[PDB]
Amino acid sequence: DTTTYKNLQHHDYNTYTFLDLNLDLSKFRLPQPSSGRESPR
Amino acid sequence: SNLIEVFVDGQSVMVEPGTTVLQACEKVGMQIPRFCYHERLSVAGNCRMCLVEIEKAPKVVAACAMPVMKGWNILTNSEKSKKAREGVMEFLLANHPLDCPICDQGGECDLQDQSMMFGSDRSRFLEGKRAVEDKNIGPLVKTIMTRCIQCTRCIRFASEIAGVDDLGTTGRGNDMQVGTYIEKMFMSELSGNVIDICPVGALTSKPYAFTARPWETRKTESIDVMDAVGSNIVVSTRTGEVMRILPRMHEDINEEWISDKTR
Amino acid sequence: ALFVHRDTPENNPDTPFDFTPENYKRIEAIVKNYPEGHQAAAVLPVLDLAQRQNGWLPISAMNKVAEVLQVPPMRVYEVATFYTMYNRKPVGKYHIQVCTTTPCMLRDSDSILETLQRKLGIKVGETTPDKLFTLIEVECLGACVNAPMVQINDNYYEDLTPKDIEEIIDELKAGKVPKPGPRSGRFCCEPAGGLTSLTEPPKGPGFGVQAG
Amino acid sequence: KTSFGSLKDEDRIFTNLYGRHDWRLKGALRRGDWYKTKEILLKGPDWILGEMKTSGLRGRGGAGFPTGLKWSFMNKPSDGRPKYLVVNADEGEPGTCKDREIMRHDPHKLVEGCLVGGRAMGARAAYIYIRGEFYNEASNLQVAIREAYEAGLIGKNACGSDYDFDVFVVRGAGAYICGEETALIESIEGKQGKPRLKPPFPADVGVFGCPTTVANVETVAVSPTICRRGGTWFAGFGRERNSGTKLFNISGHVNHPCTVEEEMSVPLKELIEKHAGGVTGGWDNLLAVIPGGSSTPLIPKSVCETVLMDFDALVQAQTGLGTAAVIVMDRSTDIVKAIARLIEFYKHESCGQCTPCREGVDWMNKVMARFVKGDARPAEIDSLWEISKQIEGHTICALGDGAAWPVQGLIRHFRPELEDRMQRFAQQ
Amino acid sequence: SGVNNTKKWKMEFDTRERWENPLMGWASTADPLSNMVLTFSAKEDAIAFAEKNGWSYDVEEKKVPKPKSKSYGANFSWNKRTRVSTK
Ligand SMILES: Cc1cc2nc3c(=O)[nH]c(=O)nc-3n(C[C@H](O)[C@H](O)[C@H](O)COP(=O)(O)O)c2cc1C
Ligand code: SF4
Ligand code: SF4
Ligand code: SF4
Ligand code: FES
Ligand code: FES
Repeated sequence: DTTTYKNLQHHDYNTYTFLDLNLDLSKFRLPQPSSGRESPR
Repeated sequence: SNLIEVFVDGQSVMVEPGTTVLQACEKVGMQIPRFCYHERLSVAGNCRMCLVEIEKAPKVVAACAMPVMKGWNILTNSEKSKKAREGVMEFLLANHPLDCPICDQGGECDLQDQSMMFGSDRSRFLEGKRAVEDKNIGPLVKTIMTRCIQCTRCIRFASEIAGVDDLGTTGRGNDMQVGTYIEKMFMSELSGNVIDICPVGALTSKPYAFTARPWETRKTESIDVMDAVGSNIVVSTRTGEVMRILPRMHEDINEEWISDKTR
Repeated sequence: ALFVHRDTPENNPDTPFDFTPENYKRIEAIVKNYPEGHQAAAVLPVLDLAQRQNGWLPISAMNKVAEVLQVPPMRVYEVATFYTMYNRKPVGKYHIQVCTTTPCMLRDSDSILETLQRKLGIKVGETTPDKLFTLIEVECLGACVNAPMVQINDNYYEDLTPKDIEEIIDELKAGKVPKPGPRSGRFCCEPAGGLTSLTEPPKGPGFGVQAG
Repeated sequence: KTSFGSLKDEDRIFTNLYGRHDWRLKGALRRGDWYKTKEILLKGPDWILGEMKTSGLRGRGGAGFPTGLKWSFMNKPSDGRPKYLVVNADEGEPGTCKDREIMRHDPHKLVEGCLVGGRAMGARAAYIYIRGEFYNEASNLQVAIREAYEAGLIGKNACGSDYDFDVFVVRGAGAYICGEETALIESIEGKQGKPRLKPPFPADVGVFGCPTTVANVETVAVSPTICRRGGTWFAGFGRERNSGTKLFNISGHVNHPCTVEEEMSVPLKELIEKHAGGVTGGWDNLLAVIPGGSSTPLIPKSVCETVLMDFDALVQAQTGLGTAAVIVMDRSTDIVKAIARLIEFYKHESCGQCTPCREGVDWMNKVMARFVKGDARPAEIDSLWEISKQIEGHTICALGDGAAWPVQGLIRHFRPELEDRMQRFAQQ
Repeated sequence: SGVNNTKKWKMEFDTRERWENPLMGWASTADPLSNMVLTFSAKEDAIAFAEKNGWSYDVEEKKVPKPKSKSYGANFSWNKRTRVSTK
């Protein structure tokens, strides 16, 4: 076609799109490493 | 073995790996100027005064943090290093306030002596200076923070030796400010050592505030009797009086730090 | 601006703040976004979430975030004061921002700023008494090509004129949040005078593929 | 092999840089994405770095550094630590819109680039740091990552390949200095956006104290198609030492400011005449150009007519190529006002941990505002030059250099204007 | 942080009574060795001088700071507690 704009989805994004997406994505991701330590304190 | 041949103005010196240019020069007798490196605290290249040229590298390197390499000659009295120091002091003394006869670190200021040895002799800063809001910590430390130089040698002490994490940097640029974002007492058994750590009189001790000046003083080396640590101490006297208490250096006890009772 | 806190009745540690239950699930997702240790990496997103749940950052929020992360509050204060998108004083329902760097001052963004000041009856960095609009002049925003632009709560209105910001304010003053993007015949970074970089279609998979 | 500055759509590497076809998987999968990436990964890491080094790809960020030589710094095996691929999208420099317009309208290219670059290196996952004002762009990118995870291209078996990967999305909070190699890392780690000294280089101890290789958006977005089509194909574009296609942003004082992909070493006059039709008032009215975003000096129109858009050429021109965001002046402009605005910008965006950019940037802001008003004398211009040369190499990061170079370009080409303003203010 | 007022040996005397003159408050003395301070380049020389002039001495052996392993990269550790949280 190449005759009009087609990234119009972002006219319908609220304040909580990014973080809802990350909340969805947390299931897909792997278990992360560890430093053998809960924090550098 | 694990040694490295290094040169300091031609003079060879053998040093371990993981060292720095600054340690290698201290091994010869040459100490590089400083406003951020202490040798007990963490390293952070914030003042850019430890800038020496290498004999064929195109630029300068911060000697407080750069580890040394095999086959390096370190030019401490070259023209690039001297120009670097002159520029750094131009910057540091640009927004600095003319409070030398008020500032209790009068004959005790590394900014003064470094401007006097390694620096220029004139200001080409024809503009207005800044000013910073002062904080009310407590009855010991007296923050006059328009004359601070943002070296972080106090927040490093708070985090790494006292275990406090109540001191930081708010903002960015000239408008950046060191201290607490809220009115808080930096009150600990090791708080009076920030007075010595700070090269500048941005924070001084309130008891000693305005009472004396360092050339007046006679320094007699003594010890503490408050606790059973035995911390080596200086007792500075002015006309048969006792003006202030200072720590001595000793690596087995009192690693440059004394408590607040004993000062 | 100030970079120091003095306890106001509004902004004080006893000012009420807490995260909703969904915000806590977003927080644990964010912390799973960073390793088992080094969970202090979530300071920026969690603090943006606090700014988002209440519009701005009282000191109570800046301490509750430290509590949630088990971090000292001074680090959160350092972060919030460093980065400019964190509003430590309250602002309006629509936070207007205008680029004034050379790629957008050189196209007279100040005309937009003038016509935007007289429409609201405010100086640059002031608020309105209805608490519906604020205004600041800021630096670059990454759409320098469509140079005269503004930013209203996470969306850009680009290559605009005084008429095409008066229109926008009249729409914002009615409950109609309008469509972002270039307010001209364009819609993107394209050149206005017809296609010049590509008019043919794009090639498909395997085109120019290397042997392997 | 001469006067080569214009190319065709067969070679367009960002085919959907105008949002005309689609940006999701169904529509980026038709433009040649995720075609044989399984085979590319199963080929090996050394082969990808070979493609990189043969392509002659220099860094498409500010500093143009040959990749392959860069990404090979952590080809070395694991010291019981993870590895990471951080992508730089804090598109904070003036004039720059290329990362914005790839982020939206072509995210799957970037995702494939992350994955291929990680397998070229080793990487448990990636962390795409993006600007904070880029909210909707980041949302489009997160939808793209969602689609790729659901499709089976990232995660436990990424395109088969027995290679597990994740692509995270960090989101900044409005700083320009966080686009540095290490300030990006510190802000990811959750501290002030303050650079690091370098050494230690990020390839040995970086994010979370683990190795990293920072990389611009387009530098990674062009990698998988380089592996799929070859470096020699990519090296054919550009000279022997300045190679590749390049995204070009053109800003200010021209009839059609746009973002365009074009062949490297193109002449700038061709760049502005063909694309972004000629400057306001035509070539009669040009005053000066800033080819880099803002951390590069000016051109006085004497050496833009017959000068190429390259690293080496602009270096010979006492200038430099950065993000290749061209800015143009038209003789209707107080140029000192423009450079003073740029220095105000650098003052606002300075971090403040190293003294030269903390003090001298405000020195120069005050001095250039004074020159704008004209309340100085000509003996201060050489002083300003000296302040610049002090700030240049005695900083940690390259922001001091970026705030010094424009002042140098102005004094080097527009000193009679400063003199005129000074004598005007003096006589009045 | 300067260490050039070190590097030389010295020889002080025991301090003695200092009192206030009743007129003005000036610190008075009856001993003339109050401000006696000498400078030697070695310890042997000072021991020799004190033995030569019949004075009894008490020595403080030299105190050098330990060489320390400084590293800037230890501030950004993965496992250790040297991971500083500020900059
Ligand atoms: C103040 C400052 C800002 C920078 N901003 C960016 C930026 O916004 N985007 C970018 O890609 N690089 C930026 N850089 C350069 C990065 O170091 C570079 O992108 C990164 O190291 C990747 O290098 P590469 O181009 O070889 O891939 C900036 C550097 C400085 C000193
Ligand atoms: S710190 Fe005090 S003594 Fe030193 S230069 Fe500043 S005002 Fe003068
Ligand atoms: S208060 Fe003193 S120690 Fe702290 S940053 Fe300022 S000059 Fe350095
Ligand atoms: S040059 Fe500026 S931005 Fe870079 S480290 Fe120094 S103060 Fe920070
Ligand atoms: S002593 Fe090295 S930068 Fe301060
Ligand atoms: S300079 Fe205005 S948006 Fe970039």
